[PDB]
Amino acid sequence: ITKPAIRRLARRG
Amino acid sequence: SEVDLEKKIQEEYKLWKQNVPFLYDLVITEALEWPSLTVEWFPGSERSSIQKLLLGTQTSGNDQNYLQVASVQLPYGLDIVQKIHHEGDVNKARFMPQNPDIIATLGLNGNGYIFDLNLYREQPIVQTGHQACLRHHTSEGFGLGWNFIQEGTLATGTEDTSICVWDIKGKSLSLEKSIDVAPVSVYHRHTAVVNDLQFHLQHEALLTSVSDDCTLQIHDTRLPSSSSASQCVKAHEQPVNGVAFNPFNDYLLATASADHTVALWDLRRLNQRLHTLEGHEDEVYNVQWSPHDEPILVTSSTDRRVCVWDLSKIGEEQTVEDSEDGAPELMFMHGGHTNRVSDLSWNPNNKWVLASLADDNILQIWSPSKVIWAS
Repeated sequence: ITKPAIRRLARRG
Repeated sequence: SEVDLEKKIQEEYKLWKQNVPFLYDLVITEALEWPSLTVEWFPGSERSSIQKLLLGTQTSGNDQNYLQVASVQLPYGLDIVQKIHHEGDVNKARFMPQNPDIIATLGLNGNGYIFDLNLYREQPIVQTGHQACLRHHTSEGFGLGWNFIQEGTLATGTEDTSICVWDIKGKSLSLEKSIDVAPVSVYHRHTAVVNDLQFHLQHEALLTSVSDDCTLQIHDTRLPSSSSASQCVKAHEQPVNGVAFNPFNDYLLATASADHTVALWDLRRLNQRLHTLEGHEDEVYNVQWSPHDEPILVTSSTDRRVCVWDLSKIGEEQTVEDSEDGAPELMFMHGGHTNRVSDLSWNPNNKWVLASLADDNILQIWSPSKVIWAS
């Protein structure tokens, strides 16, 4: 997984 | 329903572990014997440092309660190193900002308590208990706060709906006896439980409170109870669970509420709310400002989530795919808890480290990956 996908994963929980 | 509910609850829980190594730089998990409704990092660290946490017990009458000091292994475990005896559940516990040795608690039946840790530095278990008992309340509460400018002054707020203001400065404490203490002030300005109160960081007399009566009020503790609140505004349409002053911005403050949202407020215009943080799907019990970065704050809720909010990112726009996911200001959602969340605490020693408590006995010390917060 990659930085953008990480930063959104942080927001879906 | 409940059975259907639990299965959902975990299954996404261990989906969360699966996700942890990408999301967190740190995750420490502890199961406690009893729950804790209160947590607060002590300032200072020893040497990979080890740091200290204030904690409590919620025996519910079943066994003896403890005010607890725990030490954590920080860059990975953590252990309880002191237990002081406590009358009733430790509803909330806070150290004196001038002297973290001094602890205030809200105990059984609305009693305030003062502990001096300097009295028993070496002892694993202190049976002696408290050094002082703050008299006045008649029901149990969670509103407790200490005064940052005036050493030894603190405020309490309770289900009895009163607010008491105490001054323990100069009062000797000893292992001999527990002194009784009478409030310096008693304010009846709420029609329901005082949920949270807090003294302003840079003003001696300013004391804010919120209640189940949906009000945000501002009291000047210089004036006698004969006077009214200096400000009282409706803050939400449902109970207000928490209030936090921004540690960098004197006029900026926040309220957490059972409406599922957090409101932000300018102090000199409490009549029109600045902004609303949506994104929780149940009551928002608690709200805390980062002691490191002014646009950063944290909210926990009955939806078992903890949200980190960056306020820089307001008035910012983005793709619809992200609009699906929340506001531009929602930075991080901790999913580490498998039940409603009791209390939170920003670590003041280490940037971007948080402690959180759930009602099913879990303590968690976590930190969101550096990816997500540094830019």
